[PDB]
Amino acid sequence: EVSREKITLLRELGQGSFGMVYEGNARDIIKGEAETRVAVKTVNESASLRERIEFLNEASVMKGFTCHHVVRLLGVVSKGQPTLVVMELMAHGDLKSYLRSLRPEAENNPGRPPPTLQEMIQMAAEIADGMAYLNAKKFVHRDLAARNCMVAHDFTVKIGDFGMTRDIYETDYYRKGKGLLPVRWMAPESLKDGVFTTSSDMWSFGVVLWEITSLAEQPYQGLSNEQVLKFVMDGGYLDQPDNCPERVTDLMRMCWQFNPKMRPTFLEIVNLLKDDLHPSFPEVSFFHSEENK
Ligand SMILES: NCc1ccc(-c2cnc3[nH]cc(-c4cccc(NC(=O)Nc5ccccc5Oc5ccccc5)c4)c3c2)cc1
Repeated sequence: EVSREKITLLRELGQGSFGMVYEGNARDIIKGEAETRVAVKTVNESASLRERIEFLNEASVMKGFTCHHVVRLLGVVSKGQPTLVVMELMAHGDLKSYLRSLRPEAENNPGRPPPTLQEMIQMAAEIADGMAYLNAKKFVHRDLAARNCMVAHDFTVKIGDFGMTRDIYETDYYRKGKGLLPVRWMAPESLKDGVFTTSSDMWSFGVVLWEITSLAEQPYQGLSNEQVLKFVMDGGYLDQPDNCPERVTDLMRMCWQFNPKMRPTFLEIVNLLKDDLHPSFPEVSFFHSEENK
């Protein structure tokens, strides 16, 4: 809960799911910082009752999340209108857009090579650590994908959720049968039964890794949405991208076990990668913290 005068919207970052996301300046929201650049989530004038409820619900649920590898909620301006949901600025935006920019051909190439093996390991652990935290909170993401991971100024990757209705990744969703669903990221049991669990999140994590190593190509490229449903439910999974490191490939195969109970947990992933991460990882991670029991 934050005073309205402590927040100033500066510019549009882009359309969120039910409203515009702004970049703003926040006064005295973090201890030791007189100012902080922030992202500010708002709700459209054309948003429905159901959507406002989801918007506010998200803010409320995120009040209980504190993790270095999950996009943080800093505060809410809720007194009067409009509701401003203030969050940490992730300067480099979503991982899909970022990965696609790293393509040699890409017109918005930021002037740096594709991700190295060590950068891939670091990303993987950070994503897995954020998910491990969320799982400890009995949260199931339901839409884990590179497009929902976010990249900070220092290139730390964190779990986010833009929702499903951004125009830029429309084709990442299919209106199966009902509601929009990220079918190319979904576990076979989720496609069949409609159930989402931490284990189906793990499946999606496998797909995120595939995205990282393929610079965010479309999963099951040569298959239509209907074909993907049938392919995955019958035991199909993705092929390995070209020049994919063996270590990352091995993780993918763990994530894509048909039986969800054969898949690893997010804590197990971090445990596999822990030794090769940045020295700061133990000082910030959920995995190494007292909270992890
Ligand atoms: N393409 C230009 C651009 C670049 C950056 C951003 C940007 C930058 N920094 C940001 N910080 C936070 C956001 C943002 C924007 C919209 C929605 C959200 N929401 C979440 O990420 N929430 C979330 C995080 C982790 C797990 C789940 C989450 O959602 C739910 C939580 C509880 C219940 C239901 C959902 C963040 C942003 C955009 C936007 C556009």
